[PDB]
Amino acid sequence: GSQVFEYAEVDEIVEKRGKGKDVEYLVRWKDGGDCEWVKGVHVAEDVAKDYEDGLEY
Amino acid sequence: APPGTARRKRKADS
Repeated sequence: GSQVFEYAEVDEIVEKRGKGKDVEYLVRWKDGGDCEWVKGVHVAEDVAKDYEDGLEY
Repeated sequence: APPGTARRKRKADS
C-alpha cells in the first residue's frame, strides 16, 4: 500500500524493481541450495498504482 | 509447489 514492489522469496531476495506484484525479486529458498529469481511480470498496475499512487494520490 | 522461486500472493496481473 505504498511500495512499488513485493518480494516473493522464501528467505531472502536481491533485486527489487516492479509494481505490486509485477516485480522480479530473488529467492534464497529458505530451504534450498540455490537462489532463483521471482516473477516480475505480474503487472499489478492496480496494486502498484493503488499501492504507491493509491495512498499518496 | 514451484521449486525455486516463490510468489508474494495471488499477484493481481489484470
